[PDB]
Amino acid sequence: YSSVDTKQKGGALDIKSFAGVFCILAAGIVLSCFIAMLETWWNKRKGSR
Amino acid sequence: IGISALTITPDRENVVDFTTRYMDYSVGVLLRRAEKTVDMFACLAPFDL
Repeated sequence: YSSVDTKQKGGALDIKSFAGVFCILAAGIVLSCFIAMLETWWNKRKGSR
Repeated sequence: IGISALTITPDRENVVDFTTRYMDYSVGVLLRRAEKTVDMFACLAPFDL
């Protein structure tokens, strides 16, 4: 008979429902770190810095 | 004679003889008039701690 196991009752947001936004920041951290790493590696090979 | 807030029930009808009922029973609810005030911390309610 349960039409939906709502579990929501107070109407708050939670980590499970929000973390899709945290994935955007985590992707930003990843890409910016990899840019820094690749610049710092290419500083072995540019000839100027 | 018995007279009080006494309900006709068959188990009692095995130890007393009731007259015809003079009043109809029911189950009721008593409630205080409902509050409307907004929670002092509704300002933080949108997110869980």
